[PDB]
Amino acid sequence: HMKTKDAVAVVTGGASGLGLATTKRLLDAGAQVVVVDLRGDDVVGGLGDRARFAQADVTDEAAVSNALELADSLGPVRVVVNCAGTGNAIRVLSRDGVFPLAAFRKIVDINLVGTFNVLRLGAERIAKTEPIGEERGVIINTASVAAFDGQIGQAAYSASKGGVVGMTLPIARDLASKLIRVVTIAPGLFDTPLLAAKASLGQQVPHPSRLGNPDEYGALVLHIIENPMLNGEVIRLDGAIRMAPR
Amino acid sequence: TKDAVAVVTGGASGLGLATTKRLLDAGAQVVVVDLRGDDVVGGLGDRARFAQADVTDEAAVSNALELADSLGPVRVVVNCAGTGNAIRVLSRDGVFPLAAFRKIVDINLVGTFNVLRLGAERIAKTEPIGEERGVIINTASVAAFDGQIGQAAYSASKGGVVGMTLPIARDLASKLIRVVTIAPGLFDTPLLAAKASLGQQVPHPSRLGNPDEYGALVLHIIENPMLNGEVIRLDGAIRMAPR
Ligand SMILES: NC(=O)c1ccc[n+]([C@@H]2O[C@H](COP(=O)([O-])OP(=O)(O)OC[C@H]3O[C@@H](n4cnc5c(N)ncnc54)[C@H](O)[C@@H]3O)[C@@H](O)[C@H]2O)c1
Ligand SMILES: NC(=O)c1ccc[n+]([C@@H]2O[C@H](COP(=O)([O-])OP(=O)(O)OC[C@H]3O[C@@H](n4cnc5c(N)ncnc54)[C@H](O)[C@@H]3O)[C@@H](O)[C@H]2O)c1
Repeated sequence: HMKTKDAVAVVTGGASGLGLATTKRLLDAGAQVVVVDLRGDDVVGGLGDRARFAQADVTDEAAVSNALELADSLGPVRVVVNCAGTGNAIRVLSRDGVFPLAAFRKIVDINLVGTFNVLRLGAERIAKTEPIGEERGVIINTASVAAFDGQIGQAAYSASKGGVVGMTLPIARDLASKLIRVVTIAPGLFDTPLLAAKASLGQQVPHPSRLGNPDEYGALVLHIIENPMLNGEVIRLDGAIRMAPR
Repeated sequence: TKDAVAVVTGGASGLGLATTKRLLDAGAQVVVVDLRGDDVVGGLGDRARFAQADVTDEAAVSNALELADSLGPVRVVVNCAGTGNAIRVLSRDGVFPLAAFRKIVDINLVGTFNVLRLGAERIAKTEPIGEERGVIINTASVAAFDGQIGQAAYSASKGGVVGMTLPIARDLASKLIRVVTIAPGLFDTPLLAAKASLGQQVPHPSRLGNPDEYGALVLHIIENPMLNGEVIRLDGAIRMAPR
């Protein structure tokens, strides 16, 4: 637990869904965790005195920087997990009109720009730490199988997640000399509030034929933290599903 | 992992040995399947057994699986046996020999399929524990994606391992058997029997992989029910250049 015990993690989207499960796994591994989210202070307040909540939109650099002052005050920042995100499902062409430009921009801004914003500012905080052996820290991003298998309606969602995939390797290369790994998880179908018919959804997953449990995402995050050789890679976490057009 | 039986090919050396040790530490009984290494495996204690077999020999592999089945329910199969190769397509002394290409494909690709298919037959006979009967983990290589000059046969064999991962996961899904492939980058094993400068080319960590890091990923795959039908590069972010 070298990069968690006595260290600080920042989890965006950490008050719900995949981020909440990750927060819990990190706390169980001994880290202090700053949850960065639009909302969820009550949930995070039930997680004990090693968790803190920072209200911030990941697309707002001043709010993210303020959250990172809090994180730094707790100890050396060594883990950043980008789970904040949203989706839409809109056809390119419809009788109602063309996919609105502002809707495409919004999804790209939150999912792609917001991830880069927290990554770049978080990397600055990790880079100033003393190495523990050969490592300063690790940044984990959330893409989606939609980066590869995008369905009808997913133009903006897939663009945003494809951007997260595409930037993983250059950022890993860029941060390598500072001893910061960068890895991306591409989840398949998980039982989170994002899916707020769910049973028939899970039947389409080859095996296990169910929605993913958010704790399985958190477990993979922890393995990435603990495995020094995982870097510059995207890992599908998806029960072998491949998403069909519909 | 406890109470279950695992089979590790290539388990007497390198990545397979580190995997065997991790599985034994997790409480499993392990049958090591290898061309040699009785002495190495004898030092691993009572929960490890050695079965001599060429992975391309279906009778010898079946005999190893009979031993495994006699210990308990077979739930984990790890394919680490393999060999490397570096021959140019054209060179002064002639064309890459067809027999050399066949040999690497036979050991690395056909041998992996042989152990996978016979291992799956044993896993499928077990009772599920919750939602799973077992998991099969294969070893590809970054050469499946980044093949260098000289690697025509090695990359062909490892690209075949990658290509068959999804259809086999789909095929075995109703029997509750996951299939995942690891694609290692550069690891400090007897396969590499100059190494310092090789490690310097890995972005981060800038060293050869420790076989235990491969074993750790194997154990995570076993413990994470959602990993299935996927290939995972384990490589320090390296991308192999032509030379
Ligand atoms: N659940 C799935 O099936 C699934 C599949 C593929 C990818 N994902 C991705 O996983 C990540 C987590 O989603 P989830 O399923 O946990 O959903 P979720 O809605 O439960 O959690 C997302 C969290 O992000 C927060 N958030 C949203 N926009 C934000 C912003 N601008 N700034 C700060 N916080 C913000 C939300 O308030 C929420 O707490 C997302 O990136 C999502 O796209 C989820
Ligand atoms: N070491 C690396 O840098 C590296 C990189 C990418 C992939 N790999 C792959 O990882 C796997 C493990 O290799 P390693 O590095 O541990 O090498 P290794 O030589 O240390 O171990 C391989 C083992 O497989 C056994 N073996 C070979 N052919 C066999 C056969 N026909 N039947 C049974 N056993 C056989 C050998 O006796 C040996 O014990 C191989 O598939 C290799 O191609 C290794």
